[PDB]
Amino acid sequence: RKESYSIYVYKVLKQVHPDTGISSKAMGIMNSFVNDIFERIAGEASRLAHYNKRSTITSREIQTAVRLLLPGELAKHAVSEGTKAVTKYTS
Amino acid sequence: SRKESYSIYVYKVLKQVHPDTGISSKAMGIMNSFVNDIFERIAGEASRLAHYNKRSTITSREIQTAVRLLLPGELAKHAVSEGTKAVTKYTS
Amino acid sequence: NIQGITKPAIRRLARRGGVKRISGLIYEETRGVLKVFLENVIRDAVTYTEHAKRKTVTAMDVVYALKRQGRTLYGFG
Amino acid sequence: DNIQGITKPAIRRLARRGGVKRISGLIYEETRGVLKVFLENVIRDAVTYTEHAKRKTVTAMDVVYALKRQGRTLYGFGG
Amino acid sequence: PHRYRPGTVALREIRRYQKSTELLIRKLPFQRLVREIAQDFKTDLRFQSSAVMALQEACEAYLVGLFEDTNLCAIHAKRVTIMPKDIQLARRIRGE
Amino acid sequence: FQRLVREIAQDFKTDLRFQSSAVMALQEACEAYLVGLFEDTNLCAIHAKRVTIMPKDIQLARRIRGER
Amino acid sequence: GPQPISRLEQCGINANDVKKLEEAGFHTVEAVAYAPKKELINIKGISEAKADKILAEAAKLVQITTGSKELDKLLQGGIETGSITEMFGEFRTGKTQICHTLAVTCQLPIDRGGGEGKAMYIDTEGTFRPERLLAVAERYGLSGSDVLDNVAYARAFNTDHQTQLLYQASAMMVESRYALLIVDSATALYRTDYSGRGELSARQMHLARFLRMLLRLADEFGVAVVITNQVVGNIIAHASTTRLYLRKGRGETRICKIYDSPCLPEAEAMFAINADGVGDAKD
DNA sequence: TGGCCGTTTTCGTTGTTTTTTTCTGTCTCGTGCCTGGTGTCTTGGGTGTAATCCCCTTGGCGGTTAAAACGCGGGGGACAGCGCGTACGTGCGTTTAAGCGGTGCTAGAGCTGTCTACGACCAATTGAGCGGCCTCGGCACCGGGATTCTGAT
Repeated sequence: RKESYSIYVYKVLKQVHPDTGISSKAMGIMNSFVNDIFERIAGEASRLAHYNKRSTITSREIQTAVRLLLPGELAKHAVSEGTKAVTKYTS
Repeated sequence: SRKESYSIYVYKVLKQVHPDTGISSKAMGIMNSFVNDIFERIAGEASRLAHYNKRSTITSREIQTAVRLLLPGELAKHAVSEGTKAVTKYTS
Repeated sequence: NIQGITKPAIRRLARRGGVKRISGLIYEETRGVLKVFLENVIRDAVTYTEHAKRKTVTAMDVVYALKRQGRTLYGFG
Repeated sequence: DNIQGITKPAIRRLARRGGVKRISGLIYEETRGVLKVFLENVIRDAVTYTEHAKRKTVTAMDVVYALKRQGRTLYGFGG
Repeated sequence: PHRYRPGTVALREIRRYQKSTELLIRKLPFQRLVREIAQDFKTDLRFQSSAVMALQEACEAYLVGLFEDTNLCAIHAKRVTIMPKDIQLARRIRGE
Repeated sequence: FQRLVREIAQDFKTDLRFQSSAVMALQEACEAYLVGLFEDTNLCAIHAKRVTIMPKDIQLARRIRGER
Repeated sequence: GPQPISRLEQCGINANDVKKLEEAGFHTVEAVAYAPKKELINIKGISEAKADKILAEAAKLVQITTGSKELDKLLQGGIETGSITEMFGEFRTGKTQICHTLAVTCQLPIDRGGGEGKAMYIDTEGTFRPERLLAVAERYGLSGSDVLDNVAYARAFNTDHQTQLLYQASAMMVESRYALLIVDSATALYRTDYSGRGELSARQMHLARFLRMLLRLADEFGVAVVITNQVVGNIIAHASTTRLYLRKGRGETRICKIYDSPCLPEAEAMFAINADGVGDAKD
């Protein structure tokens, strides 16, 4: 139908602030945010793969794209989480 | 070692618009950069257009709309005229 | 219709922008600026609308126009 | 300390091309800081591309891509 | 009778409107303007409600930011009053 | 300029090499950037009824550009 | 011994980076040395190149009686110097009281079961009482003033301050011979400071570094490492050599149990908390 | 009438444009090849078109109230003028290292070959996620006292 990240945003919200809710407008802004960052990272990864004549986007392209797009500490922590998640997933 | 570029086509156009005029290698490099840049802009916008409208095909319509989005004013009108003429001539 | 964007409204916008004192000539200038902005965005929005073969400009049409003008808007997807 | 290679007369020449007629003494150091930041940012991204490609040589294209993704598209150095 | 000095109420308004988030232009004239401008691009257009609201949020955000830069230009010239030349400098440097 | 580029690049990854045209590309980009910045800076100086550009002019130009 | 970070400056680390390491809380070449690259990089104003230069140049440069006889017998004579001993028990079981007593008994002669060293009390819970130290000192015939003179005291306000005081403790413990390091409510600040749930890994990392420093100080100075834990942790088990379970007997007399020790049996011994002292149980 | 002060001329200077002659390397053309593009045929699925439905956009009425428009007094800020002093432009002698040209070597970019891991694809299953419905609590609106803050004294 019409997809959004709302339920996942809400689960995360419940993780960081168990007794906090969120308005409809604010949720719309969070959805806009997730889609925006998705597009930025996926697009950069696409270009990375193209520049290097590769037909596959792998976690390495995602990671490099993250390093290009995110500033400083955000980049380091994001890289850490992605790596951790892939490691937990693989086994 | 085979490297493709737009140089010969740029040169053919140059001879069309200024028959007795040449062009330096550096300038030709800037022209090649230009063509690749605009290629990327138009193709990318067209891709986005097709995606937004749940179409799996980029057609001349997507190209045209992309041209209208990307190009200023009269430049856009003139470009649209050239593309349309080319597609209709091709179809015949 | 541009004169419908009144002086006190422009003043409120300037206040939110942190402005304490305002020349009388600002208002007309602001209107011109606003018009240009609107025109550009709307020109693109409608283009999207026309590509979709619709007669109704959607929120998404506007969002795409804004995005492609480097003025990304959150909240209307 | 190579940033000092960006000399006072060089900065003056750049300012002249920019249409500047008169220049405060503090401009030069200021300019150096600004330039260094700019350079750092470009080169960082460029090197990132180089590293992604598993190369040890920064190419013209690495720089072009860095500049493009920083909204400073450069013509003339493709191919 | 009481009267506040020039500037006191201005500052009060700055704090007030920087504190809040409500749209500052009236709905109906903005809508009227939007439809007028749109008509010179395409005939027979209709608008989603949220499309007009989107345009207004974008426009007001743009103007507020521009007024921030304009204010910086006025202060740069050792003034506290914004003038058209401040706006024009801001827009030139923005690349507008 | 070449020495500058190599020093800065070396503080990101050691033992890097450069294509000649890469350094030249970097120089073209840098000089174009500085010249444009000096145009805006000059406009800021003139705005303040000065003819001399000062650090605050640079800082205003860059603040409005969104660089700072 | 220690290798104050000053010597790192002669290797050609710039002085600003050494100041950044001290701001982070690294005050010795030992401190920079036994850490991976990422610790120095996360510090403001430190790149990966400076961290590699620091690690390379750093690699170039680099039974105490409890005073309760029953507890001493339970421990086979008292805490082994050079190791961490954890006593986990309910609140008010006497962890703080035992710490105050040990802060003095450590100063007792080795022939009396002491370590003949000064004590260190790092408080996180406000329960530091110089008068309790004076009472224990007069009980065992130690100078109460010298106990406070053999106790350098600072209240750790947070986990970062709790770990940072060990760096001051590490440099300070070199100037005087110590036998005991006290961290009271050691786990309380990791729950009060890191109170969120996403920050649990952060408190675990900070606690891990804190525990490594405690073990390091124990092996360096031959001092006893005593930490008190409120149970409203198993990580300490591998780090702690002897786990003692403490529970209250009514009045001022406390029951001690061993609930894990790889060497000591799970067993119990009875002791009391007396105005003067932590002292044998007298039913 | 004689003596001053202002302007325009000019001559000396001088950078810069112009115009001609030598050279030179880089651009414009050829030719061989090879690989990427064109003709032809196929399937299949995406898009075009037509009907439907419903929702959501447009249009109208009324009131009512808050906001916009307008007038006015005044004060403070924009702006012009002036003085000064100091920082910057200009010029000149010295020195410094950028540039150019040659040479040399080795690291590493780039290409090719091989093969295996890995991702596309496809069918069956099913449970996560979405739409809809309901409810209660966070927030908003109202009102009234407290506190802050501003300006005149």
